[PDB]
Amino acid sequence: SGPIQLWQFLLELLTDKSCQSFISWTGDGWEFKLSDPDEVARRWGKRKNKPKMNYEKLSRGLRYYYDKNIIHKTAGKRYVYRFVCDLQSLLGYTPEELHAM
Amino acid sequence: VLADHPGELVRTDSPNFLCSVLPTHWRCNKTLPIAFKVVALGDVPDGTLVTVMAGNDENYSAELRNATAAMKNQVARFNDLRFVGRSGRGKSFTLTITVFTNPPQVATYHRAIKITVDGPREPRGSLSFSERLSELEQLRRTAMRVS
DNA sequence: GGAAGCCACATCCTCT
DNA sequence: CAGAGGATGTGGCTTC
Repeated sequence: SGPIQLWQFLLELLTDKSCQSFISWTGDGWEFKLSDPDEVARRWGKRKNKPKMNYEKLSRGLRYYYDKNIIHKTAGKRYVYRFVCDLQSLLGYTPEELHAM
Repeated sequence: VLADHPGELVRTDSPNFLCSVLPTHWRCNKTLPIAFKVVALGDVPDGTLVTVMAGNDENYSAELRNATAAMKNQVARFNDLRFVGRSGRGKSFTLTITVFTNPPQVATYHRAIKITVDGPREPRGSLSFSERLSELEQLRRTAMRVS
């Protein structure tokens, strides 16, 4: 469906009230949790036409963002990460405004 | 010494120095297939610093890793030297070895190695999020095209 | 037409 | 497993 980057895909699922089951914001800034890893893993592999895709590999990709300062992990909270880039300047919605919608 | 390692040393544009043969093409930041060594034919006291620099038309001075080594027994053994910077499509880097004696000495190894991101490889008004994420997910596309 | 480059991962793996 | 990172393959895609 065109070029797509993991952090963007996730951003989709987080803007799709339908997915809240397996992945959702946590209310704190841009922090979020993958309530159901294997699922997200499943969709991502699909969006990339990567059957074998799973969370062990998907979490690797997330790690590559640590350096690049796009996403950081939250210490102690399994499956919990956080967008660290300036999503507000990129999209225009403060955490609450977006959280609302 | 050339007998212990046949075809593993090569001559520099300097008659007093030899350096290991490098791969024609190699991946950026990948470890080399052969520890890189600089051999001094004349007498170079053990402990003299030896530095290598890579460069060419595109990159005056490419970024390297571990480009400094200590000379010991006429031989400076580099510990995992790596080329981070790229040489440019269909281009190579010219190494500039430099033994810091007194005075310092310079030896060159022209058109030595080509460094690329893959290296030698096997032949192959107000819009919504959806709209904003889309523009965002393309940026590189249109940004490059239109510019 | 296609080889040569670039890019973001996709795989895989060792510990803790 | 979960989680940090390194080493290196893979497929998309632009450039010559």
